[PDB]
Amino acid sequence: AGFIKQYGDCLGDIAARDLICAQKFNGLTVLPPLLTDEMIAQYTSALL
Amino acid sequence: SSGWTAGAAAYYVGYLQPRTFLLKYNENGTITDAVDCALDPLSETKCT
Amino acid sequence: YGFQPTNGVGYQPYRVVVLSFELLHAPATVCGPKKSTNLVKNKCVNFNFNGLTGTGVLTESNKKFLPFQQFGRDIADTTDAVRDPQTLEILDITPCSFGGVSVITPGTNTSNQVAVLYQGVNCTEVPVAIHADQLTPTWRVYST
Amino acid sequence: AYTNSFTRGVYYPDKVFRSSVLHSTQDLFLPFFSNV
Amino acid sequence: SFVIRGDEVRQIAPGQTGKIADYNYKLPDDFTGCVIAWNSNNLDSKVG
Amino acid sequence: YAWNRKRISNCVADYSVLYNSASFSTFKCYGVSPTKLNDLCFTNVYAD
Amino acid sequence: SVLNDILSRLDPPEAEVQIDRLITGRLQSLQTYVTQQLIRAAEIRASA
Repeated sequence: AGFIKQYGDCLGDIAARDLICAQKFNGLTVLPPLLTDEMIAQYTSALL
Repeated sequence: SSGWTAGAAAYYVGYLQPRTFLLKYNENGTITDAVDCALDPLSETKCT
Repeated sequence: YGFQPTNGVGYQPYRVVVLSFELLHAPATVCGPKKSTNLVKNKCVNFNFNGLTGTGVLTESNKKFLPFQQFGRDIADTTDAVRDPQTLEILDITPCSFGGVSVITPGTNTSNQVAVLYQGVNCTEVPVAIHADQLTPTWRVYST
Repeated sequence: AYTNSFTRGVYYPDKVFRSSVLHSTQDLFLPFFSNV
Repeated sequence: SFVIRGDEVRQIAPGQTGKIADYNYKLPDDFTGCVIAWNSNNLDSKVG
Repeated sequence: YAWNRKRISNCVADYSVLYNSASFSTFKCYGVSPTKLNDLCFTNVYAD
Repeated sequence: SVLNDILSRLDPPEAEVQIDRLITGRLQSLQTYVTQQLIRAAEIRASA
């Protein structure tokens, strides 16, 4: 994907200033998942 | 066209037509490749 | 036509000049007057380059623009970057910091106290968006 | 006498910079594999 | 009520812009009413 | 039928003087308000 | 297609009409997107 991939690039930039990606550019933000990927593993490990 | 003539040379001429193209911009903004959309059914697929 | 000198109500010549406005790939040749201001970097500001207006943070960029190319665009078909009309310098435009605001509160029956969540923003900016510097000290406590 | 003008004749459609993107446009170009 | 000129009458209306419409009198976009105009040449047009 | 075309470019434009002229009976713009015109910058302006 | 352009381009009385076109359309697009998501989300939740 064009936009989504572009968004990921946004996360990459340390140097850029005033870079709040949530904004993409037009109000489209991505909320993070409640259960973090690390956490998801623990469930599965437990489930395992 | 009398008298002496210049050394061997060849030049070509072709005609432009309104066609659609998909241009590939590299990281630099350099156009590496392209697809003639109308050229063939395979090329049309690339277009969509 | 003829346009009888004195006679025409409808009959008189209306010299009509029509201005057609064309914008192209190219840089603007005809532009509005006076106001080349000092460019400021790394700060949320409103900007107008050759009529292109928007808000964002202007930072020096490392894009390899070709000498002909005036400016670039993102996938969005929105201005990714511009080069100053005054100085041949390349600037990437990143829109100024913003994000959702959510209030984390316990039940109102329980208490009035609250905690505010600023979505996807570094803590540094909270004073910036707010313009905490302007506000009264009562407000400032919240900033940081 | 004709020769195969395989791919040539592509040029930047506009003055606008773009990077790492596949963009489609319509202009007058040399159709691929046309006789020259 | 006004003294406006004949060609001007068009301007007393919602969207318009013009000399009177800008500086002299401004009807709102939302205007709810009527504009009644009748030329009174007799009342106020003296020689000179 | 013969209508003349003139090309205008490479300058700065003061259109407000044109707008603030009593001299023009009709000054209608489709797309620009006559005011705020000073804010625009264009590649080529053609006058007929 | 640009809001800032329209704002810079037209006075409010006229601009309101043009912007309105975008709002009805854009909102409708957004409306379209949401409906798709709800349906799609249902499919995923069905899978969940």
